[PDB]
Amino acid sequence: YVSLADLERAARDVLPGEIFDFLAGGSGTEASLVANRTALERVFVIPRMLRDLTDVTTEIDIFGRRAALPMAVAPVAYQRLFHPEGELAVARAARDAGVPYTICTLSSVSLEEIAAVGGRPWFQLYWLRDEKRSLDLVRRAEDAGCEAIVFTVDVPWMGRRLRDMRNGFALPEWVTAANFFAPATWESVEAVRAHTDLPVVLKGILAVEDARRAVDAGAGGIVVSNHGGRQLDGAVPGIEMLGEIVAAVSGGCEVLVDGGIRSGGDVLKATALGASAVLVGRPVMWALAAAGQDGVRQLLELLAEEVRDAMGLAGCESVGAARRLNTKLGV
Amino acid sequence: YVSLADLERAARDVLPGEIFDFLAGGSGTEASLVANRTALERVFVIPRMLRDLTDVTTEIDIFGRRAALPMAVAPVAYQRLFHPEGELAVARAARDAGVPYTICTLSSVSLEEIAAVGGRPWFQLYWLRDEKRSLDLVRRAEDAGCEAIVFTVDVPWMGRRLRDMRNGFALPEWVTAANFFAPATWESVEAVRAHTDLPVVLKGILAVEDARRAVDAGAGGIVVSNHGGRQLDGAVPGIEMLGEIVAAVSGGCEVLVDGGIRSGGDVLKATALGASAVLVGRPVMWALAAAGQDGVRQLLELLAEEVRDAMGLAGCESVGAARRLNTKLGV
Amino acid sequence: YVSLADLERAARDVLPGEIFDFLAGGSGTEASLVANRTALERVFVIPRMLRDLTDVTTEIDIFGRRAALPMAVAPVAYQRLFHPEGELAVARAARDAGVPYTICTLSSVSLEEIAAVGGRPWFQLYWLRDEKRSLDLVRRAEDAGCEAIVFTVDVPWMGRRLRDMRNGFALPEWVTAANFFAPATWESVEAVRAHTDLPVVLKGILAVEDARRAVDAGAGGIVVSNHGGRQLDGAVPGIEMLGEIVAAVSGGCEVLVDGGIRSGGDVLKATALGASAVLVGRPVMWALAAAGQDGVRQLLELLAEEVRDAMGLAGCESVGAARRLNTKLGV
Amino acid sequence: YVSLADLERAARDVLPGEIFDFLAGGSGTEASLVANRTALERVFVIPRMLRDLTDVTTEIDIFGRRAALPMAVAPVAYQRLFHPEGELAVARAARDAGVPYTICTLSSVSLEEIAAVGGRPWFQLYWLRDEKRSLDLVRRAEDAGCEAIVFTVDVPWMGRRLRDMRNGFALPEWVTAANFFAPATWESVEAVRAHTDLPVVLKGILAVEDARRAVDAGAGGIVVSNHGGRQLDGAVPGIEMLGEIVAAVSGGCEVLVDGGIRSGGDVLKATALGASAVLVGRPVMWALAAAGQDGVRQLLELLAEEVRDAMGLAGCESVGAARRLNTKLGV
Ligand SMILES: Cc1cc2nc3c(=O)[nH]c(=O)nc-3n(C[C@H](O)[C@H](O)[C@H](O)COP(=O)(O)O)c2cc1C
Ligand SMILES: Cc1cc2nc3c(=O)[nH]c(=O)nc-3n(C[C@H](O)[C@H](O)[C@H](O)COP(=O)(O)O)c2cc1C
Ligand SMILES: Cc1cc2nc3c(=O)[nH]c(=O)nc-3n(C[C@H](O)[C@H](O)[C@H](O)COP(=O)(O)O)c2cc1C
Ligand SMILES: Cc1cc2nc3c(=O)[nH]c(=O)nc-3n(C[C@H](O)[C@H](O)[C@H](O)COP(=O)(O)O)c2cc1C
Ligand SMILES: O=C(O)[C@@H](O)C(F)(F)c1ccccc1
Ligand SMILES: O=C(O)[C@@H](O)C(F)(F)c1ccccc1
Ligand SMILES: O=C(O)[C@@H](O)C(F)(F)c1ccccc1
Ligand SMILES: O=C(O)[C@@H](O)C(F)(F)c1ccccc1
Repeated sequence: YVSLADLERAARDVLPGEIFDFLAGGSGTEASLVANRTALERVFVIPRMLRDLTDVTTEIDIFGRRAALPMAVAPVAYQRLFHPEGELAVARAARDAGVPYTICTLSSVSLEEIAAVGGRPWFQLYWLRDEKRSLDLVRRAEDAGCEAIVFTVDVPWMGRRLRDMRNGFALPEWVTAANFFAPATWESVEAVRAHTDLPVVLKGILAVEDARRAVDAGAGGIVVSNHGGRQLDGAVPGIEMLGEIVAAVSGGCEVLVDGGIRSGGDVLKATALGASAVLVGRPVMWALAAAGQDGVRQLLELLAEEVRDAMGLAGCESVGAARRLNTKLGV
Repeated sequence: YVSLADLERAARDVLPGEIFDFLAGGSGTEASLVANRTALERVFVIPRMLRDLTDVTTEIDIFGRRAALPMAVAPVAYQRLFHPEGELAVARAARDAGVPYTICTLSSVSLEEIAAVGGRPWFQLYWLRDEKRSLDLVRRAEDAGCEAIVFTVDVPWMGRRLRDMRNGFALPEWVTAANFFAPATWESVEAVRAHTDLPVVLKGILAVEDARRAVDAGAGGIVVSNHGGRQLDGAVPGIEMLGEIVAAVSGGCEVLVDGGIRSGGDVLKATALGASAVLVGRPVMWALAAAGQDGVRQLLELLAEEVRDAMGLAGCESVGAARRLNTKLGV
Repeated sequence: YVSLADLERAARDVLPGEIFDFLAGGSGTEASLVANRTALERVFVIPRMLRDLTDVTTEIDIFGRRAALPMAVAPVAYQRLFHPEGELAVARAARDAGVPYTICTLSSVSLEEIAAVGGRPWFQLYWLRDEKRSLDLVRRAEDAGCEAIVFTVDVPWMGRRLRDMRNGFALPEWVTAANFFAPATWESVEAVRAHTDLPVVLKGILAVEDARRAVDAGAGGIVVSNHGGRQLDGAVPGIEMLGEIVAAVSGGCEVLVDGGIRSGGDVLKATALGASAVLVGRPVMWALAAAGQDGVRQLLELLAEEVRDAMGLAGCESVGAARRLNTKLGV
Repeated sequence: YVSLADLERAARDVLPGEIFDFLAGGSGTEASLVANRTALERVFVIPRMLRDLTDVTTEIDIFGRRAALPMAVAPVAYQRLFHPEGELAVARAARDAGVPYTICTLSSVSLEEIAAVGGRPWFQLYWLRDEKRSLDLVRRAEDAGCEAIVFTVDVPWMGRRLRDMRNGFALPEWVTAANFFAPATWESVEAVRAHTDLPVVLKGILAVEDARRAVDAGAGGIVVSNHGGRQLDGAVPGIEMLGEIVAAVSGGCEVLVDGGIRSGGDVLKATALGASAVLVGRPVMWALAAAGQDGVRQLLELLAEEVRDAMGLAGCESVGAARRLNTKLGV
């Protein structure tokens, strides 16, 4: 594989159509899904030349841990849909690559089993029916060694997935929510923040004042995101809000972004717009479907090579230097 | 049906081509018809997160009545062209859905029969040869229980419908103007305003100063509209004038918009740009052609679900909150 | 024919390919040819409503004469290429329609014969080898009753017509320059201005300061034009310079525009951007090729109907009102 | 050949696919490769009329020598890949056309042999493992009569050429680096500047402050360039940075540009944006592949004719006048 696009083909070949559609699809007309890519393709980097590249490093420190790349694996529910080893395969490859892995509330392997793999696990929280059971998942995650709580805030309910509706898609009986819902509010965030010493990261922020409020609320990070175009159809891409959000929080929390990151060059664009790190979702599942743990390993090695390549070609010996790059929007 | 686009296909299958063309077409090169859709697709919403959604309501109060959605059925002439029950089928479904229905001057069932269905009927006025007969239609409408007069102001004459001209389209003899024309001016508006206690709504306003003058003239509302691209070919889409018009009237009248609204997400966009409500035209006729009253019921249920979905995903418990959303224009 | 596009098809059918290419083509990659259309399609009009349309008139006064439309037939060389009656057919139809006709220096019928048709003939000048012979053409034109000299200023030499080069196109022996070249300068303009009492109109102005200088030089008009994309490939469309040019000359001369005008709606756009009038080139030749004098008559009747339609739908009882319309650029 | 596009076809026919791909391709997704063309196509020139064109000249003085056009042949490695005479064929044609030829560090004929052809040779430097051997190439070039050192600064390493990777492309054994690498820094530039009296030209500058620093560092010129989209995928096109760079250096060095120049009109655009001259890469190799030295001669004659044509049509008797043209960005 010489690009991430190589893996999507392989995944399309092996996966049942309705499962590929569950993975690929978005809500409504998929306007926001498409816009995530459009928006990245309009960004051009202004590279710097003639700088010292003797020790280029793609490493970052985030939420108290070194990561090998400014990247984590996005939360993706029910990974056994894509390969029999599901979350274990992905978590093992992420660990070996030095990349944080986000364990889902709706994981198809229990969070404790996935955490036992080691590495840098984060835990993604969906708010439950009750504060006490929500906080129990959080406590489980913390007890198991997860190092951040990624509280997803853009799913008061699931968006309208028309591919799933037309396919009559349902979870096969051989996939379960192995850790076993209500709309979250700012009160829910405070309940979580008070219940853990772990950094709380709010995933799904797009409005500048919600980013500001996240910092005021004690969040250690946010993910600027429209949930891969799966939630509000017509939601602005995170990448188009990122610069304004980074300016507004002025270093008060980590600012991650996701949606359509498909190469090391895309990681560089995100960094140049001010992101601390990116999440990558669908491509990690393509790699998992295509070739299991080894597939995910190959994807992460490819991404690592592309990130180093893009950084050096842009004159950046560190991710902090890449954040100081300027950009120019094209057509 | 999981989207409005499902219904257009069914309508295309059942309707005679020249009738489908009468419905689908625009004037001239159909530049304004296409631009209505382009313009909506360029609008992205910036959703808010973590707000209280315990009692999301899509209801609005407009022209003295509660409506179930920020939506009314647009005036569409000669609905028996599309189904034998014509206006009665549509009016019944609108009533049952809690949506206002606009009875046309050129209705193929008399305005009194359609009003007898109940619900929230509005009446759309085309200015006639003479002030006295124009005012008679208005008086008929008011006597029959219509609750607003939608005075169409962008048809001094009918636009050049090239599909109709190439098809040699004419009303079949089995369709008549069951209520049975000159250019309207501001004097005509005043004649109507003086003749009724009902709110007068000027449909087809695009210039900011015409919106201002509408308020000065005593209009209770305007519809920002290029008549679905059927009148001036090259007229700006209403959605591209809406924000500027809403700012200029500064609460002095209701500001509705139409043209290309095809989903609950589109309703949300219109609301976020400042609209009080939208009108929906062609899709209601697709539903009527495809499946009569039941078809229109299904369309309105779908739209209601999509509007509630979009509002909640955008953090809006009410339509007023949706009007306070920000937007960002894309490419 | 219900549109100008109807006629192009007919012309394509009847004309030898190399002659159709001579007519349709532009210079270089035809970037400017295409951009003339792109640019018009991006312009949207903001129509006014509810104005008095009791006596809508499309007439204008220009260069001392009433014209039936804000339009003239552009200079097009060698019209016998397209029909045996050539310039006589076009001039007769223009006369009957009340539209000025521009007689070319490179006409295939002598300027005196074409002037004898009557109507409102203008004369287009290409600067010759010598001042004295140039001025002789001007004097011939004036003696024959031409009412303006349209001095073409964007052809120091003919552009690179790659269609013509690939076709090995040459004038057939049955077409001649019946009135029988060096780069023109501002000195040439002054020589012409001093030699005639007729208004001198500079055709091919695109730079704002060249428009200003044209007024200073005593021009009665300019045509803002990139010569239909036939001269500099990459020249900005006239329609994209028009508003800035109209503002800069501030009523000091008539400002016409051409390039891609293909409907009455396009005439309205040009007027709303500030043009006094438009020229129309290729469509008049399509009509000539398709059906001779009668074809040109039909085209001009169609354009007249479309101009009246567009004006009234936009709330304009006169061309001066249409010049006060606002516009909004789309995508 | 009536355009540069004629030659690409011929080259595609004759060259082995993997060699055509080596020539045509870019890095990554080829976003920057495509953007070079997009960016040029969006630029429109505002031509001037009625100026004296009695002695139009396309000549410029640059780096102490007259050149026949504001153009040089870009450095392209390993030209024997495209024709058996390789660099000798191209250098001979460039000499005969009065165009500088850039001899590459990775030339497939020795720099001394190519310099012996005569003409105006420049020498392109890739920084080597060691300062002393780097400076030896520079000294060789100067001894052999090269008149500028074009130090390529955007290749700390070669970009990711996915076409080459998928083709498994490697140099055939019949092509060698006949003159026989580490990342260059500003220290390397100073080492070169101190080692030669020749002007040093930094090729691959895109950031405005790198252009400023180039002048401060004693560079005689820069080439604003993204290396033909072959280095950082997502790097902004040089043509989109050119105007800002020209303003920032304020005459302190020559500012060249390359990337996608494919006609005399493109040369005019570059000049109007402020370039001193352009480089042309791939088209020169198309001509070489198609027809050897004679092919390159034909290409340069065509470009010369197109440049003269574009300049005169734009009212420019000199390249300095063309630099004073205004432009307008289109869609
Ligand atoms: C199949 C699938 C399942 C997902 N499940 C979750 C989830 O359980 N929790 C969550 O916060 N995001 C979930 N996401 C959203 C991703 O974390 C991410 O925001 C999105 O995929 C955008 O990134 P991408 O374009 O790289 O896929 C899911 C996305 C996909 C495609
Ligand atoms: C077939 C058809 C008939 C219409 N008849 C009327 C009419 O009688 N009066 C009126 O004011 N608008 C009329 N309209 C315009 C609509 O009210 C509305 O402005 C337009 O269709 C744009 O909305 P849409 O894109 O949702 O169809 C008609 C539209 C269509 C398509
Ligand atoms: C076949 C042809 C011949 C033309 N001959 C002349 C000419 O002799 N003199 C002139 O000033 N313009 C000439 N023009 C330019 C036109 O007057 C006009 O500027 C151009 O066609 C743009 O208008 P259009 O898009 O309506 O064709 C010619 C154009 C065409 C297509
Ligand atoms: C096959 C090929 C080889 C090249 N080799 C070199 C090189 O050795 N040194 C260099 O500075 N640029 C090299 N370049 C870049 C060119 O000098 C130039 O920047 C680029 O091709 C953009 O111009 P174009 O679009 O006219 O090809 C090469 C380009 C190509 C296509
Ligand atoms: O985007 C997703 O699929 C998840 O975030 C979800 F939580 F919304 C979800 C999980 C499982 C099935 C449908 C939606
Ligand atoms: O857009 C429409 O079709 C109506 O608004 C109309 F009034 F213009 C009309 C009604 C019937 C036939 C043609 C136009
Ligand atoms: O655009 C044109 O064809 C004319 O304006 C011309 F004068 F340039 C010309 C006339 C006849 C043949 C080629 C060009
Ligand atoms: O763009 C290029 O091909 C050259 O500039 C290069 F130096 F990068 C190079 C030369 C030979 C093989 C691969 C890259």
